[PDB]
Amino acid sequence: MIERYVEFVGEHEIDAIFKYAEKLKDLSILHVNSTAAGGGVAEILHRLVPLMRELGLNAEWKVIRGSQDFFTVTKSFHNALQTGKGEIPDEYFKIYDEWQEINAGEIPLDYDVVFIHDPQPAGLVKYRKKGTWIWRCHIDISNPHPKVWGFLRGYISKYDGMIVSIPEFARDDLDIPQIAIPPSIDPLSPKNMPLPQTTVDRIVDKFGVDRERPIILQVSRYDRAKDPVGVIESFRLAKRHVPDAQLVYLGSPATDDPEGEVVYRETVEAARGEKDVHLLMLPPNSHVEVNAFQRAATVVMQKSIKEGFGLTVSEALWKRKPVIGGNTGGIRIQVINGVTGFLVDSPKAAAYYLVYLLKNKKVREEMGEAGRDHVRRNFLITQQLRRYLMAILYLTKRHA
Ligand SMILES: OC[C@@H]1O[C@H](O)[C@@H](O)[C@H](O)[C@@H]1O
Repeated sequence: MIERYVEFVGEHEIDAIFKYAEKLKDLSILHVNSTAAGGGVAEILHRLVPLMRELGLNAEWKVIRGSQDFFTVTKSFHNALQTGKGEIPDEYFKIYDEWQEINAGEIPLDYDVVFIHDPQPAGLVKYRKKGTWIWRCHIDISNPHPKVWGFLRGYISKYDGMIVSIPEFARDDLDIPQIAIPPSIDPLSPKNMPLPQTTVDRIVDKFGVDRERPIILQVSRYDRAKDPVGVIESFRLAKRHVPDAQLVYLGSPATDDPEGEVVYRETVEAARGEKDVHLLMLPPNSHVEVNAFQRAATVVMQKSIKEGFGLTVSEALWKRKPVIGGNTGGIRIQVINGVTGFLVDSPKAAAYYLVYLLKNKKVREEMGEAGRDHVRRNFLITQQLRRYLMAILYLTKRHA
């Protein structure tokens, strides 16, 4: 598999990966996160952990378990860290700590390297043996709720190091190494692989979307952070000027996200009257269906209020789609304003750029080529893999 990436990134990146992998042959590595079920962290680890194994690394991946209440508490911590807002009962921290204890009993932690992904398992460091512990933060912690952050920083300060997706998430109030490594797409995964036009046509038609007219696509959960209501608004404002245009909102549920409906109803409401709005809800691991819709799209949106990175952006740029992205978090390192897409602070701004891109075919096409090249140079899985191997070599040598 790893030799297949030379086509994209060249022989020098691949040789470096082998050289780093050689130095790490005798370390065991554990990844712990909140879901294998699909999207985001699971989607990365489903490609990344097997690549680590192909390079001869003893890499394992274990998923924590919880009650509906546990995921209620962790979803509230997530929103509180990203928005700086929310009322957090004292009971939330007790539920959290109790489910750390339960998982610690059921997950062996005797590894040379332990990667803990995101806040849900951060408390497992209480039960650490003598290996190197790395907190992999996927979310925006730039301006967090002081009580939720104060609590979490209690655990984070005990790690050997920490990975954030962009430098802007690095914390002034931590002394441990903070390394900025963005997530990545696998260009050979079912999400990103080339499809024949037949496959694209099949899937777009199946869902009752007109292939012969322009499609505006957002791939995202029905989550307030992705602002589905604001996407509909953007589309409604643009639709006056581009009457042939259709909106497809392609959502899926998340194992650690119980707050996934009512927003759907609000979205349905904001959609009422417009027949060219398609609010789709697909199973997780509908990767080829997402692929098809991204290739079918004329313009892609990721109009997030908050976003750690937004893999949906690089997925669209790779397929040569311009992206209108929320001016926030890791969207800003993928969407280079006027080059790979446009950054927006409101639905009204999004509408202006929707009409611009739909009226300017050569500009759209150029932006798409610049998007793919920007992802080829920055956001492919071999770069993330190479930088992870370097972080492990760096931090294990500091630990020992
Ligand atoms: O640790 C939280 C995780 O964050 C990712 O961005 C997201 O794709 C997953 O659905 C999950 O919520």
